[PDB]
Parts: sequence; C-alpha cells; structure tokens
Amino acid sequence: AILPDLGTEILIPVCAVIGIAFALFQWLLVSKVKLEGINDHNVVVKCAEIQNAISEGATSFLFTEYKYVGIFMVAFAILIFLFLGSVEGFSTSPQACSYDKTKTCKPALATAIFSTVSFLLGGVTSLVSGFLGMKIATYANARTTLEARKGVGKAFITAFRSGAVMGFLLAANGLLVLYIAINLFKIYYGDDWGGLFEAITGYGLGGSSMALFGRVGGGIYTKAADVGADLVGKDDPRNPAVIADNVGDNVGDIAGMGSDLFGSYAESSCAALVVASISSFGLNHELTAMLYPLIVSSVGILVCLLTTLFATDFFEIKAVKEIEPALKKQLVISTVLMTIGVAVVSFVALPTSFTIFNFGVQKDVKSWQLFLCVAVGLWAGLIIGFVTEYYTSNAYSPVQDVADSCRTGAATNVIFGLALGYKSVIIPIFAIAISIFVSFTFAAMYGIAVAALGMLSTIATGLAIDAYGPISDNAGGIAEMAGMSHRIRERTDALDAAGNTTAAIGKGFAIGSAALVSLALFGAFVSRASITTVDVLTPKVFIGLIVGAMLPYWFSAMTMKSVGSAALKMVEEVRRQFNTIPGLMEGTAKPDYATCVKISTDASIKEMIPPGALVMLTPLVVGILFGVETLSGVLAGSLVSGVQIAISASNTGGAWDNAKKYIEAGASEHARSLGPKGSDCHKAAVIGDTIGDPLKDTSGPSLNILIKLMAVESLVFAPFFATHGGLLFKIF
Amino acid sequence: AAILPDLGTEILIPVCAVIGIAFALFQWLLVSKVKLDHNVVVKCAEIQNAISEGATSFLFTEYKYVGIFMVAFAILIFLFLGSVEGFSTSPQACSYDKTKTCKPALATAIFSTVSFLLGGVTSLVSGFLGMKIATYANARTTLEARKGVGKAFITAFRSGAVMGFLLAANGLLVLYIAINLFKIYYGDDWGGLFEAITGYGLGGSSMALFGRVGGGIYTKAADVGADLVGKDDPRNPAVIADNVGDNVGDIAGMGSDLFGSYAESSCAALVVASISSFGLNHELTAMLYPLIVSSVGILVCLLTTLFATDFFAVKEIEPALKKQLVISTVLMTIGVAVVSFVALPTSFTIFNFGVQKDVKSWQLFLCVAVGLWAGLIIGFVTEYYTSNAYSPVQDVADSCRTGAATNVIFGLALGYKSVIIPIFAIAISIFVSFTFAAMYGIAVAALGMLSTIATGLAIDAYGPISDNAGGIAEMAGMSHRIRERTDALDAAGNTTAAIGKGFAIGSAALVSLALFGAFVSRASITTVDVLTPKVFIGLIVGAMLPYWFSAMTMKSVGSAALKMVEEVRRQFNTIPGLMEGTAKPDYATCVKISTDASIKEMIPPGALVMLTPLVVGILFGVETLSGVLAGSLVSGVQIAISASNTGGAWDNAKKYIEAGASEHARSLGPKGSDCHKAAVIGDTIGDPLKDTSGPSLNILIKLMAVESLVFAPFFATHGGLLFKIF
Ligand SMILES: [Mg+2]
Ligand SMILES: [Mg+2]
Ligand SMILES: [Mg+2]
Ligand SMILES: [Mg+2]
Repeated sequence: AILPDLGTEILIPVCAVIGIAFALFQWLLVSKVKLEGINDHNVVVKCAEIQNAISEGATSFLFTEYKYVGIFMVAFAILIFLFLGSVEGFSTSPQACSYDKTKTCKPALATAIFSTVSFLLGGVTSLVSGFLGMKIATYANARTTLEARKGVGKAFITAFRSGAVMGFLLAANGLLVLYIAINLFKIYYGDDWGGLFEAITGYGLGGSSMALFGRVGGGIYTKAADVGADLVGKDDPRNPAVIADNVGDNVGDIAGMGSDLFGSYAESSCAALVVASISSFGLNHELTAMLYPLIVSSVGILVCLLTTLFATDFFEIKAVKEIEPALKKQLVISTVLMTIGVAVVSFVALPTSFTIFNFGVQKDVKSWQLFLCVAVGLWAGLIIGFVTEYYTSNAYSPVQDVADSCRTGAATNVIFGLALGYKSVIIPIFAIAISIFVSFTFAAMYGIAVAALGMLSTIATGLAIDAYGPISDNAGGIAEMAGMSHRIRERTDALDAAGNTTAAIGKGFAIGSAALVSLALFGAFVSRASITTVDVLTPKVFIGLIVGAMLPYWFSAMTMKSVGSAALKMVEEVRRQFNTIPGLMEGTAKPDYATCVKISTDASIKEMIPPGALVMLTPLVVGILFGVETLSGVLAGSLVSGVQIAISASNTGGAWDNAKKYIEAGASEHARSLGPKGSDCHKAAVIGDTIGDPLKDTSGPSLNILIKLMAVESLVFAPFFATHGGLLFKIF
Repeated sequence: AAILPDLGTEILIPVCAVIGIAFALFQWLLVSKVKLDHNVVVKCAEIQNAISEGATSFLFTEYKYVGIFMVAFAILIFLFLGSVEGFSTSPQACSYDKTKTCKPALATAIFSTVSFLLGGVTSLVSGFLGMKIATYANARTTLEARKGVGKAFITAFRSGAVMGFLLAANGLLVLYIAINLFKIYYGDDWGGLFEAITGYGLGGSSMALFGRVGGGIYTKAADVGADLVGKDDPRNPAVIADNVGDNVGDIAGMGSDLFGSYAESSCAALVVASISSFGLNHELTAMLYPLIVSSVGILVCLLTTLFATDFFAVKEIEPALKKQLVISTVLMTIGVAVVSFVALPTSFTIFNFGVQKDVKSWQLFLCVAVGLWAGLIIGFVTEYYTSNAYSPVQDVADSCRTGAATNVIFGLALGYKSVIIPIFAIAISIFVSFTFAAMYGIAVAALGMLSTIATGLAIDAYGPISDNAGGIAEMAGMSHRIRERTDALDAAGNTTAAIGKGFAIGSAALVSLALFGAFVSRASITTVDVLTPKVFIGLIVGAMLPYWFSAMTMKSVGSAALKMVEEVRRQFNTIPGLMEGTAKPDYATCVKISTDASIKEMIPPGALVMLTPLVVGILFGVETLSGVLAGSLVSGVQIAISASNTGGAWDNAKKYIEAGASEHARSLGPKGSDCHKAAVIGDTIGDPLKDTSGPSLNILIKLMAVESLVFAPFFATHGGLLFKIF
C-alpha cells in the first residue's frame, strides 16, 4: 500500500497528540469562564459551594474505588502471569510458532510477562482518562450553570466543549498508549508478530477488567445514590444523598461509559490485530496494515475534531428547540465524514489484495471489502442509536404511549414500558445480524473486528455527547439547589432533557458495539484455541451454551439486588448523618458528603464482587474443568441471550425516565394533560422512573461487560485452557 | 426381545386410558353427591350460573376461530408435505434404509393432516370438558366449606383430578388409536408411520397457541380489569369475568400446554426410535415404551390420588399438594423400573445423526428417572422462590414497606436469580440423557417429567377452582368461618399453581429440544456450526424472538385490560338497572368483546410463532432454522422462568401481607396499608408475567420445533430459496 512503514508510525502518534492538544485547548476555553454578566452575586457563591461538594464526593468516590483497584490489578497480574507461564512450563526455550509450525517464536513465558505488562498499561489508561474526565466534569458543571445566565447557546457550548475534552483525551490516550506498547513490545518480539500481538491482547483485558469497576461498581453506586431519594420523613443539599447522586450523574456516565467504550475500543483493536497477525499482513510483516485499525482510529480523531467544530464554532445555538438536534447532527456529520475518511485510509494504506486467516485457511479479501466491513459497522452505529432514540424519547410516539399509561395506573406505566424495551430489541438485533453477515463474508473474523472498530471510529464525539449529558444534570441541579433565576433554570432544564434523550442513544451505541466486540474476541479466541467447528449438537457445547445463556440472567439478578440494597444502605447512612451530626436536622451545619459517598461507594464495590466473580471465574472454571470447546458454547450463549436483556433493560429504563421527564416538561397539550408537576399521573410515571434508574444505569450497561470481559479473558487464557483443558474429562 | 409381547402391550395400553377415564367418571360422580341460611345457597348458584354463561361464551367465541384456523392450516400442511415428492403416488425407497421401499410422500401428507386434526380435537375436547368440571365444581367447593376444610378441599381436588385424568387418558387413547389406524396403511414402513403421527404433536401445540396465548391475554386482561374510575362486586361484570378467567388460563391453558408438551414429546420419541433398533426390526413393545410409560403413569397417579382422597386444619393443606407430587415421583420410579424391565430388550441401538448407537435398557431407565427427578427438583426450586412460606418472597414483602419501586426492583431481582438452579437441572438432565440414549433419551426424559401428568395437572387444576371458591364465598357474602376456609385453599392454591408453572417450563425446554434433535434427525444434518454465519445470524435472531414475542403478549394484555375497562363503562352507561340496583350486568357480552379483543391481540404473536419456521425454512436453509431453533430455546427458557417467578413472588408477597398470619406479616399488613398498596401494584404487574407472557413463552419454544419437524422434508426439498437464487 501507498503509505509506508514510516508514514504509519509518524501519522498515528501525531493524530493522538492533535487529539490531546485539542482537548487541552477546549479545557483552556472552559477555564476562561471564571466561576461581564454576573447577575446576581451570592447565587455565584451558592453555585461554588454546590460545585465544591460535587468534588468532595467525586474525589471521595475515586479513592474508595482505587483502594480495590490496586489490590485487584496486582492480584490479577500475578494470576495472569502464572497461568500464561505454565503453558511453557516457564521455559526460557524458544517455542516453534503456534501458527507456522516451521519457524521459531519466543517463549510463551516471555509473553506471560509481556501480557502482564500490557494488562497494567491498559488498566492504567482506563483509570487515568476516567480520572481526567471526572476532573473536567466536576469543573464544567457550575461553569455551565453560570454560563446559562448569558444564554442557552453560550451555556451549551461551554458544556459540550467540556464533554469533548473527555472524548478526545480518552480516545487519544487509548490510541497513544497502545501505539507505544506495540513499538516497545515489537523490540523484544522482532519478527514474531503473532507472539507480539498475543501480548498486546492483555491491554484489551486490562481496560475491560477496569471497566468492571467503573461501570458495574460505579454503576451500583450511582443509582444507589439516586434511588437514595428516600423519606420518611425529613431534594436539599442538606440531604447529602442528593449531592451524592449529582456526583453519580458524573460517575455512571463519564467513568462508566468511558471505561466501557475504552474497553470496547481497545479490546476490539486487539481482536483486530490477533487475526491480522496470523494473516497476510502479520505473516509478511506489513506494518501499515497490521496497524490499519489504528490508522482508522487515528483519522477518526482528526475527523471528529472537524465535526466537533460545527457545534462549537461555525454554527452556534439560539433557541432551545435547536439544542437536541445539534447533538444528533454531530453524529450524522461524523458518520458521514468518517465514511469519506475511512474510504481514504482503506485506499492509501491497504494492499489491493491480501489473505485473512480463519480456521486454517487463508481467505482472499480485496481491500474495498474491508472498507465495507468498517462502513457496515460505522453505519449500524448510526442506525442503532436512532432506532433507540425512537424507543427512548418523549419526542416520539412510544414514550408518550407510556406517559398515557400512568394516567390509568402505576402498574400500567411499568407494564407498557417493559413491553416497549422488549420490542425495542428487534431493529438492533437485525442491524447486528446484517453487520455480521456482511463482515464474516468479506474478511473473516478480521472483518467482524474491523466492523466493531467501525462502530467505534467516531468514539470522540460519540463520547462527547454521552459526556455532555451528566454535565447538564449537574448544571441543572446546581441551578435548582443554588436556587436561581427561573429564566436560568429553564435554560438548564433544556440542556438536561436534551442530554436525557441523548444518553439513551449513548447506552444503545454501546450495547451493539459490545455484541460486535464480544463476537470479535469470541472468534479471535476460537482462532487462538484452534477450534474449527462448534456443534450446537455435541452436548459438550450445548450444555455450555444453555448455561452460557443463563449467565446474564443470573449476573443481572445480582446487579439488580446490588443497587436496590445499596440505596437502602444510603438511606440508613443519611438517617445516621442527621442523627449524629449536630445542626443537620436543624439547619445550622451541613452534612458530611465525602463520607456519604465512601460509606455507600464501598457498599457498592463490595456488592459488585460476586457479579465480578461470575464474569471473571466462569471462564477459569469452565476452561479448566471442561475444554475450550465448552467455554466456546458458554461465550456464545452469554452473547446471544445477554445482548437481548441488555437492550430491553436499558431501553425500558430510558423510556420511563423520559415519560416522567415529558410529564414534567409540559411542552404539549398531552404533556400538560397528564402533567401538573405533582399529579396522579406523575406519581405512576415516577414510580416507573426509579425502577428504570437501575435498568438504565446499572443493570443493562453492566451486562455489556459480562459479555465483553468473558471474551478477552478467554482469548488471553486460551493457551492455558488448551494446555490444561477438560481436567474433568481427563479423569473420566 | 422384550418380555411383554406385542399383543400384551396393545391390550394393556387402552385399558389404562379407559381405567383413567373410569376413575375420572367415578370422581365426577362423587362430586355430584354434593347437591348445590337460604338466599346464600341461591347466591352461590346465581354466581355458578353466571360463571358458566361467561366461560361457555368464551369457549364458543374462541371456537369461532379454532375451526376457521384448523381447516385453513390443514390445507396448508397437506399442500406443503405433498409437494415434497411432486404429489407422487408411486412408493419411494426408504430414507431410513436404501434397500427397502417406503410409501409415497403424499401418503404422509394426508396422514399427517389426519393426526394434526385429531390432536387439535383432543386438546379442544380435554379443555372443553376441563372447563365443564371447573365451572361445575367451583361453587360445590364453596358450599362444602360449610362442612369444614378437609370436606371442601377433597371435593375441590377431586374436580381437578378429574380433568387431569380425563386429559391424560384422552391424549394417550387418541394417539394409540391413531397409531393402529395408521399402521393399517404403513405396515412395515414404521419410519413413515411415525412420520405422520408427529402431526398430532403439531395439532396439540397449535391449540395451545389458542388456549394459553389468546386465552392467556384474556385471563389477565380481565384480572387487570380491576380498575377505578369510579366506584369483589358482581354488579361489575369484569369481577365475574375474571373468575371465568382464573378458570380458563389455568384449566384450558395449562390443559392445552401440558397436553401439547406430552403429545409432542411422545411423538418425538416415536420418530427417533422408528429409525432405531425397535422400529427397524418392528418390535412394538419397545417402540411403544413411551406409551407404556404413560399408561402406568395413570395407574401410579391413580393410586397416589387416593392418598389425598381416602387414606389421610388449614396448616395441613399445602403439604396435601406437595405429598401428591413426592408420592407419585417415588411410586413412578418403581412404576417405570417395571415398565423398563418388562418392555425392553437387554440392549439395542438408537439413531443419532447416522450411527446406530449401543444402549442397554437400564440406561434408558436412567433417562426417564433423571427426567422424573428433574421435574421433582425443579418445582421445589420454584416453591422456594415463589412462596410466602420461604425466605425470598418474605424479602419482597419487606420491600413494599420502603418503595413500590422497591417491590418491583427486588422482584425483577427475584425471578432473574430464580433461573440458575432449574437451568442446571435441565442441563444435568441433558448431559445424562444424551449420554445414555442419544436423542431418544432426551425425548424419553421429557416424557419422564410428564409421566406424572395425571396428578401433576390435578394440583395445577385445583388451583383456580379454589380461587373461585374464595370468590364465590365473598360474592355470596358467606359466613366469616367459611371465608377463612375457602381463602385457606386459595392461598395454598397460589403456591401450588405457581409450582406447576415451573414444572411446565421445565418439561418445555426438554421437549423443545427433543423435537429440535428430531428435526435435525429428519433434516439429515450431521452438524450445526456456531462459526458458519448461516447458523450464527440464526442463533442471534432466535434469541431475539422471545423478547419480541413477549413485547407482544405484554402490550396485548396491557391494552386488552384497558379495553375491558372501556367495556365496563358501556354496560354501566347503556343497560337499564346498572349503576342503580335493578338489573345485573350482561356477563355474556363482557366476555365476548374481551375475548375477541384477546384473540385479535393474539393473532400477531400467534403469527410470529407460526411463520418464522416457514419464512426461515424457505428463504434460508434448515441450517439457519437449526440456528434460529437453538437461540429461541436457550434464550426463551430464561425469559420464561424469569417472568413467571418474578410474578409468582409479587402475588405471594401481596397474599402474605393480606394473610397476616405471622407477626412480620402483621408488621406490613393493615389490609389497605401503605405497604399493601405497593405489594398489590406488584401483583397487577405480575399478573401478565404470571399467566400470560411467561406461560405463552414456552409454546413459542415448543411449537416452533414441532412445526419445523413436520415441515423439515418440505424445507429440505425447497429449502434456501434465497441461497439458491445467488
Ligand atoms: Mg436526576
Ligand atoms: Mg433518574
Ligand atoms: Mg383471585
Ligand atoms: Mg393474579
């Protein structure tokens, strides 16, 4: 191809620098809004004091998280090393390659180390970019609320700039760190590109492993705090739970999504390299083709930068009616730009033809067909988000049909909205099915991997809009609580409901991008374990498959009780707060926020530990006791039945949110029809909302790690399961 | 070569069937000796008359469609199985043995159709007669509460045992009769004999699509027609229309479903074994081993039934039902040991995907046994998760002291965790079955679960009767002593019929798979690769179908309950005398509008189940349909268990508070408390999941297979019409 081995390695890390640079420019412009148009004073001081308490509890949350993360990340690094060393008997003797039997590779010990290096790198990059994101989110929240004094547009812009910092840091870092890791490892591995990219494969697992904390644990917290909206018998800052939630608004949708998307990005990029490593590109050693996934991802930053400027600088917002589109336009602009962008990348850095591995054979693949495989992914993303919009927006028919149920009952609001989520799934599945059936065809599993990266090429703006959402729930709450001009409070609540419609898409975007990555890994694991058939007939698989299909249902049952309990742990903790501290319950003194967070945040991560086991140990148990053939069936069942629950769950929970937020909004005859702000309908809608609060933000999103992480886990430990397979079959 | 000879089998079978029949007649007869101060006895009669006007309005408004469909689909089955051989009359070499000659393929097509019609006609009959004992014996329970608990409960449980035996014998007898009228043609073509007999299974499962989806939507469209504005009061026609509903759903629906589950597992045994030792050689009493296992079931359950009629407080009642189960499980292990001894050779071969595989008859006996003891374990694992008695429902009651949001969250939690142990129970059954026999094992082990279907159905059919007994008391304004007696049965009925809901879904996954394997055995596929996208897109979209099919049964029953509140305004506002006091509401009409509404709401989910084989099987291959049939199984079984158990809890949590019979139940439980209101918002969310969206779900799994088994030659012959074009 046209772009040379230099060209890739001088391009990649420019575009990641440009990314990080962009981000720090945007941060600098949000710093320009110091905490003339001040009107009046003392509400500014009141904002400040709420914004502080946000960080008190935010920076609390993180340190209580890390208290387990270091413990976990070492414990596992050991564990990953032992299990990867033991295939070779920790031999220092160069093994003949597990692909081209003839030529000689490095020892699977020296990958046991190099896997355990990248595992730290990844788990640190997920960590850091989420820290930086938590840090900007807590910065911008009041500096938006404030800029709402000046007007809707001027606020939005200095809120979506903030959200952009998160996307571009997260994406750029994940690209940069990976890019470095490849070049530092390529030093030791030399020409053994197969062996090299089996060790990069840990980076995928590292970010995903972390994602388990950020999205399952932090999820269990965020909605513990939200569902910690409990009397008998006192929404005031004087309730620390209230401000524990506004912290959560940031956690479950910045760290939460960010970790999952970083996960979904990284572990897709590894499954794309491990097929191409044992394909044409990696066999011949054609850097700018191995690293095509990165060339794709690196243009993606460049593209998304440009498309971000349409909503930041060229066009600018006037009316609130224009706001929810401006977000959605971004999505189309990028999708559209990226198709042109990745049309060039395909042209300029792939050879016209090559072979792509699958199950022994080298498949022939013309390089336009790889363009179709990212494109199909690119555009299924755009589709699957919009199908979602429809099912989870008060704009469209079906959310309003739910709102009309809460007239008749609270039992009806919930019934109609269970049914809504259930019916949501159809288009996202068929959409996936098509993106598979295109992709499996053109390239093989490398196509499916490419296609998952396809969904995630746009991942800066994709994140930015997801990141914009919780900034505006804080901006909202910082106005409510600081008690501001009803003019301002309307301008925030505008950004709020727009972000609400937007962050349902966000969950959608992810639950498909998962299934695509959790499939990419799955076959890239089969391609490690050297399986070539998986008979649903042969009972070794089927029993594993039916049990695999059950695991999300079980896993869910944990994440459900987890949040339900820990919210009751929050209630008991506020009861304490009032009944120990003096001047709260009176009103002289405030509560201790930091402690509300900590005491609740542990009780979450504790509650996370069993779900986390079921994710992490299912492969180790199944893979040891029964073969890789049986773990194969498990990983398939977890996939098929799991993605269903994930969609239906977080769509029902978005639907009910916006049904309640619709009644509240009163922006139609019908909304007003149901919607006195505390009406009989509003009760049955808001009963519905809190049931959704978990489904939306804890149970459904957690699900897309159970699929993802089980796969990278197995991919990594495929050697170990191959070398010590059915121990329960060895004895019998 | 089998001890009990081919005469001895054929003479034994329909004795048992008729012996069950004769026991059911005897049991209906004894429930007639209960003849129906004053003005309360006529109150009860006034209700019992009105129950029958509603139920018999429903059934007749359903059969408006059942005939219309059965004939239309009969057209369709013949035309499709015909076109396989070009509607040819000239006999064709046997697919099971290339040497010998089989009958012409439209001989199967005609004969499939005959058996399809029989099976529908038996499902229809067994449900019709089942109603006509529930409707009859509901008040005769309430009245007999005037003679205590154990004298009411007996004359209730009998009424359900009648239907359980009537159903059991009828299905066995009609299959048996069909086999001999069919052998009459096929002769030595035992493969092509039992190829037609499987229509019976498709017949029985289609009438479950009417019974427990249409009748499903109705049963809990009425129950959730419990709605203000404005106002148990019989001047509201929905109040009674539900007492018909409590009957229809768990009599006609559980009848039809477990008749279906039975038929299609027995058919799936027959097909497999027709191309194995037994049916290659032509050894009847070894082929018909399924039917011998069944027929002893009747006899074992007849004995056990008498433990809860002749041979033995309100605290005593729930055990009465849980013994009825354990008894006939312990009996039937001996019962089937006998059947396996006296009707099986030392050793044999079973067809799995080409190879005639070594199987020794004791290994076959372990297959019914491992199936038998799954079906015992699985429903006890239910009980634990759906009973006010045990811990996890008592947790859900403590939820409603906090939120009504919390009641539902911790219920959605409940059912989700519910699944784990039943899934291992089903999986452990699978691994042991496939080992010992192969596909025959699974199919036998599914019959192992349904070997106790006589008494199994009795406890499922006692349930709703004793809801009507609790409500016939309430509406007839009876003695408070009497109300605390009938409502005692009601509550143990709520436990028991929740167990039977897990029993059925247990059975289902097993039989769905017995069929799946048999569909692969007919289609001649040696593999089903999860790698090949032909199957993967199948598999993922199979997992999607139940979520779709739920969304429909859900919003069906949702708006259908709101159509029932619409119709109750019309009766109050058009009839002279109602709203005042003069004239009671027309019950026949309040069922009519609601029933059509339900069966019209049914028709699109009833379509999703029915076309999907056809569209997949035609457009794409039997490869793809193999994919789709494995996804819908593994996924839909989870959603099936999650629903009915999530619902079964919230009901029993409400019914715990209402009961108030322990200090903790008093703790939450003023009979309209802050808690009780949250607990009941639970129940009315659980009503569709209880008796509509979860129990229909198992017919999506079941019927998609039998339909696919029957049309598998047509799908091979004119298969991937899209793969073929490119
Ligand atoms: Mg909020
Ligand atoms: Mg909320
Ligand atoms: Mg009732
Ligand atoms: Mg009910």
